[PDB]
Amino acid sequence: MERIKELRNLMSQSRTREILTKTTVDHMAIIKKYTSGRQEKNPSLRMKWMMAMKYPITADKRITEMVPERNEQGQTLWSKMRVMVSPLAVTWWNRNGPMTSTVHYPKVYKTYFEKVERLKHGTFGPVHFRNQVKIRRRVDINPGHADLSAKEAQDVIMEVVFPNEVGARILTSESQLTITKEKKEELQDCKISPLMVAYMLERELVRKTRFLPVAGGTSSVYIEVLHLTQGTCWEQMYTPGGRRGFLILGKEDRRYGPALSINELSNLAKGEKANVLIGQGDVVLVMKRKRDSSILTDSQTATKRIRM
Amino acid sequence: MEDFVRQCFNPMIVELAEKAMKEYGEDLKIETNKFAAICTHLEVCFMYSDFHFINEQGESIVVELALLKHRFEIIEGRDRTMAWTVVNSICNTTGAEKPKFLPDLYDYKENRFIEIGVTRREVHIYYLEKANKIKSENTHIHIFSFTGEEMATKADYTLDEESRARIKTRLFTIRQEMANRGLWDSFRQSERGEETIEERFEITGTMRRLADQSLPPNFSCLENFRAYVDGFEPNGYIEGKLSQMSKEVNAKIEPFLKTTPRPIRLPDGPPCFQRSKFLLMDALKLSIEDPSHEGEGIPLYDAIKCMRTFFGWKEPYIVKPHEKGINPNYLLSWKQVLAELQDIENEEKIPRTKNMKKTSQLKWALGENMAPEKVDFDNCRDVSDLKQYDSDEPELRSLSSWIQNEFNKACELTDSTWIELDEIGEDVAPIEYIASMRRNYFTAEVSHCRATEYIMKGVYINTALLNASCAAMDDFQLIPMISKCRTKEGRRKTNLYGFIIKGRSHLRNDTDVVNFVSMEFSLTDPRLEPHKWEKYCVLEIGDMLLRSAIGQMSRPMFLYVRTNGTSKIKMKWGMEMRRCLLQSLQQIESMIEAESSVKEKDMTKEFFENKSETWPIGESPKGVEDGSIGKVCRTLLAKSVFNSLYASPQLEGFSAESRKLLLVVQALRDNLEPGTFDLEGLYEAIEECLINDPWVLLNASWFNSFLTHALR
Repeated sequence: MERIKELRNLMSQSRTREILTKTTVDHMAIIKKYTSGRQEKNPSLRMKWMMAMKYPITADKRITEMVPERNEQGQTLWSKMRVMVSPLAVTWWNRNGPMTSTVHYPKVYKTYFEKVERLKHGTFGPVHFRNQVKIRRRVDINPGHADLSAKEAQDVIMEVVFPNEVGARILTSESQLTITKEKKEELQDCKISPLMVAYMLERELVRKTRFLPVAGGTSSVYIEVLHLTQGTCWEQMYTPGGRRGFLILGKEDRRYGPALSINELSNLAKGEKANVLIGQGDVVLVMKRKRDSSILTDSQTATKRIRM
Repeated sequence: MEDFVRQCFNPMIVELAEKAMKEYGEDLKIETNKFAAICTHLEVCFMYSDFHFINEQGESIVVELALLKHRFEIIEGRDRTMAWTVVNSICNTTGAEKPKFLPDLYDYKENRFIEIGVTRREVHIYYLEKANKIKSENTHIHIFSFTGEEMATKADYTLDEESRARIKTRLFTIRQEMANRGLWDSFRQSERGEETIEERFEITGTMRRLADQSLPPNFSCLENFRAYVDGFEPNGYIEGKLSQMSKEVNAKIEPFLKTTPRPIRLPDGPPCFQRSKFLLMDALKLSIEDPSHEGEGIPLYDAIKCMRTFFGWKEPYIVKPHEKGINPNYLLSWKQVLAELQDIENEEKIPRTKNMKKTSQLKWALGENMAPEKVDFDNCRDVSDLKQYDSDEPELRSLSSWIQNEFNKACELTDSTWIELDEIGEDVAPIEYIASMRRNYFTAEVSHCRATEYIMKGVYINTALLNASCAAMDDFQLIPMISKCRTKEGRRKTNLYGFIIKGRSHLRNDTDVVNFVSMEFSLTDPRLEPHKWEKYCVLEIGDMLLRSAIGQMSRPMFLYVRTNGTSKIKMKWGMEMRRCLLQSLQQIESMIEAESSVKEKDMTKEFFENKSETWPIGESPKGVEDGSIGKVCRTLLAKSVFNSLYASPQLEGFSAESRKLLLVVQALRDNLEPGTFDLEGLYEAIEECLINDPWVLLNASWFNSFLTHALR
């Protein structure tokens, strides 16, 4: 309601109108970077000045019926002119407030939770003072996941986090990676944040390497403790310790009814064809498969048609 | 890109495209779009005629996994010769005529040729070129697209929906995952009709004319220069040019011996004067004597409570004129400060800050009436007595003996703490133990130094002045000078130094200046060194009782008044003085590590707890003296503080040139046979970076004193 009304009056002004009309989706990221280039007016001093005044934080309406206006001492926690609140409200919430189960946290931040387990189950040796030479090679800071490349990691992330906004590939193949099943089953009712979950999943699932001047261990577990192991003239020894087949026929037809969403293709029929919205705006006509259409040796059998 | 094509299509399609390129006479590195176009065309052609057969009864069926007609024969997998031969054979056995170009495929069901096309633009325009290229003959044309479009002649697509859907989905997927990696734009903007062009770029105009005279003098056209460059072979040019150069161009080395260096020349003239923001060696404090542990109030009330603890005020009077200005204005300013501090009680409500009344003497002191007026040049073109600006050669001043006294006093120990750092986590690794003991020793040695007091004073004063300037912009606010410390037995103490009166502050940028006047207490008689105080006015204001020894003796009390104005940037510069401790710790640790790198073991023990080791950091008519590690640590801290408090480009230049000279001297002392090319210019640089600053003069004297001992 609000978004469509805000879009309506944006069409009244022409200067924005050809911007909307002449810009394809693929060029959106080109537009997004025309914002600004000058903001750093001594941020530390600004923060110090803002922390001196009362009500420096912004919050939503509902905090009015979850936190009292005054505490036992007699100090105001929020004021009416989003509403303005003070850090005393945050401390009060940390002291008195509703409690919820935190069972999903270890399953999302597990890549951080493995580091402490590695560290506190460790032992140290002696330190040696000498001179040494450090060489360079490719080092893996994120090990990633085996049996998974960079192409399908993004596919898994999109399938798990944004099931309704996938299109073309992942929608026409006839398969299902195993890890997707467990990832969907475990996060059945996780309500932390889509973006945070996506970022953590990419961090713990996608591998990436860099260049470092390391003169010690090469494995990934020896990289995050590089600041503790090496030095200018000293060396410390340490051990870690421890979705069916679909094909598109064309664009939307006006004789086949309104288009439907990805999650509403489950019902379908035994061969009906219908319009569907896929990707970031595409609308195509699809209809399921009466055969296999696989990638087996048949593709090579075309060699029988040549070189007789 | 090549790798995308390698990883996308199966090899069987791949070897044929390479053979086609070799037959055409092209390359795969220079052009790549044509490779993708040929691969896509071949893939579409092979997919269009697969899993299709016709029964003996004439009907066509689709089967998977006996001897039936294939209903299609491939021509595109063969080069021109046998393609023409098979086309001739089939048209002879069927009675067909030679169309013109090479068709794509042949269908037995309809007994007619088919051509297949794939386009990157839309189908409607691309259809017409094929339609008017082949006319008045029987040849079907089918055109696909990368976005789901398709079109054939007479709208009779002789194929079921499933195969067309497969082809369209393959095209949609290849386009979709091509555009993701960043290759779709160049591929789309590469079809100029029915050919493929990599790129295009021409000069063609004003750029050509501009490039014409951007060449060596013996050329007129860019093409001729390019042709000359392309056919270049080096025969003898460098040696021939070198053989005919005069011998006065040379770099001769003169040896550097122990009798070569000479002392640096210092300027001569009138003595220098103090120009610091707050005086350092001649300051006292009015202690508040251990306020309550729950007391946290406004600095104005703390200053008032500090003031009420002193009795002995008298009639103030001038003891040293400023010789430039009016001293009765200073007297009236001090009296007004006292009166407006005393007259607080005539108010029904107690204020938080004090705004001074705008009086004539205060206005003169703050310079609010000496503002020049700005008008356009047009009206005042005919006026006389007009000069460019204050472009005057700087005066020359000599070196006095008070900066050395200040430096000597700055390295002593006090009876207070002046600094308390917070805690960190417990240590486990041995390197953590080594770092902890190093930093604990360093902190213990330099905790009670005077430089820490100077740092705290500067930080507090600058922060308070910046806050006052940012808060009030059109008022004459009174700003006290307040510091805090801890006593030996463990009681918090607050000290008051003086007062600062601020003018008008309307700062839009970081360069605008704000004026103020400062008044400070002291016990030092100015009549011993009149030349040191040249920008100050000194008053006698009272008498002080001293409890030293038995009895009570009285000494006069003096007030120093000065007018100044610093900057907005330099307030930020003064708020960061805690970094000097970090720099000194870094220097000490660097020396420790450098020494430990040779004797390959840990040297943190032989440096601190050893008491038989001495370092030469002193001088006397006897010779060179020695000191302990704490003394050198305090010396380094004081040097860092004084470097912070006396910034100037002369310091940078002198530091650079002296570093070069010291490196040369050290190389000489190591028996490495050093040498120079021009020893003089380094010197004239050293003297030309020696104009006025007393700190730089003291550094130059220190360098001379080091030189007179380093080679003797």
